[PDB]
Amino acid sequence: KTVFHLGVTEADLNGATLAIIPGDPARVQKIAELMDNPVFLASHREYTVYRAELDGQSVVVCSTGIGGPSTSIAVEELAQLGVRTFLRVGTTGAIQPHVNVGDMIVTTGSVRLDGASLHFAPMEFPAVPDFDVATAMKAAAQESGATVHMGVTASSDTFYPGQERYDTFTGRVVRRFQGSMKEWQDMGVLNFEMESATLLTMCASSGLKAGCVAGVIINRTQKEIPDHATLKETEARSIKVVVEAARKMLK
Amino acid sequence: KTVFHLGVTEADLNGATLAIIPGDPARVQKIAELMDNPVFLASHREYTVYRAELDGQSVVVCSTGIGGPSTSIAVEELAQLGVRTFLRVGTTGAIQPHVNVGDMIVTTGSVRLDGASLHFAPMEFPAVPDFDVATAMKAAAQESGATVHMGVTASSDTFYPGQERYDTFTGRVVRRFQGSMKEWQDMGVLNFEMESATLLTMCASSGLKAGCVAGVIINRTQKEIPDHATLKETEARSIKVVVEAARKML
Repeated sequence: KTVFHLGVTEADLNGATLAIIPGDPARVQKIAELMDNPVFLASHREYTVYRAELDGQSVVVCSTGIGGPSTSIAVEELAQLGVRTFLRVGTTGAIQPHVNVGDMIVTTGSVRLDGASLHFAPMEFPAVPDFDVATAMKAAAQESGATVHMGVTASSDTFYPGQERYDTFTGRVVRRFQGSMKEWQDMGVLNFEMESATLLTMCASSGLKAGCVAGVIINRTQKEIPDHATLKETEARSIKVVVEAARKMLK
Repeated sequence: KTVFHLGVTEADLNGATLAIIPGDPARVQKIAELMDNPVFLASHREYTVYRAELDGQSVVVCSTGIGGPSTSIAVEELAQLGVRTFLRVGTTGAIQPHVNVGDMIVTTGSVRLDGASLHFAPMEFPAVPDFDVATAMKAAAQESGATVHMGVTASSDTFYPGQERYDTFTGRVVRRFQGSMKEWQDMGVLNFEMESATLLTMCASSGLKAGCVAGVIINRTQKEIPDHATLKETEARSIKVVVEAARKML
């Protein structure tokens, strides 16, 4: 009926069983407006919640905030309200030279460099998406005309040392993460982000269907600064694609 | 100069080397207004940033969002802009029956049930506050008239299974956390929250001073529910305390 953080009721969702979950609350309205009859439901913390209609079916759009902990609350409370399918959308940097700005990445599995995933399953468990959601996201991404990469994402509880960034206050990275970016590159890992391991582990171990798609807005290996136009296009394409993937999931 | 998430420059901080860091962006203005000349600087995602003046010195107030990952970004970027002291304030539940709603908890150490702390130090490293900050928080808390508890806090990357909550969609708690609340209770742990292990480990291993103070708004072992008035009073007291603790640090 009611939940602790999101500030919405089951009735507010109008029967929605699918949610699109961007990280940034400011993206929620933009995603909702790509669909029919978008309606603002609530805003509390990093959780801005909208409802809309896609081919006549109710869909929820709910922001997650940054990182696994924030995400885990949103996913749990949406599930309490009857949501069973979760589509993560965002933009990301790439760490493979062959991945270009404007390409899309659909995560087939996540390196669990997080903590919240361990609150749902031990480390041996794979942070893997639902096959139907990954399939729908691949299809929507390819149909957009983008170049699409299916592969592993490294999911870090930090933006800085866990992504082996040295341009920081201390300039230090803990032993665990020293040399780690080259390690992941050599293992074929496509990109870093900060929520997929928690999202995918939590869902795959809880009877929920989840997947992640993202537009590439920077490549860590390519200093060339992308153009504002290509970036705007990439942001817009990522949410168009996640909406099309949701359409493919509706039953 | 320029930071990636907070949307502020070093110049915006007007020389501040101390930040008060609540979790909820909505608390930021409320803290800032207890000080002189509060000014809104920026808002992006869960990061709302104000500057103010305390006894003639610039102070920053910056929300952190929920959880260690979100907190770690804020702390790092504030440190890039010259901030060296971080005072966490909030409200919390308690897991010890002797801790009452309205009491204050000052964290002396955190059980590291998070992941972000491990991005700064291996698990053997203690998630411990700066002694001066914890001392200032204790003093400010006592001076407010509150009953104060110094002790260990369990810092969880989740609100639900990591705090051994079963009233959930699956009703399941992973093996690691089954029985864990009783375990921490028997070890004298005062409360659960979701950011302190990351904050304290990050700061203690990076040459930054940090501490945490929180007003108790519910007790998990008690059936009594606090009215809306007691909650507001506890929230108001918690931020009054953190500003007075900041005064003591400056």
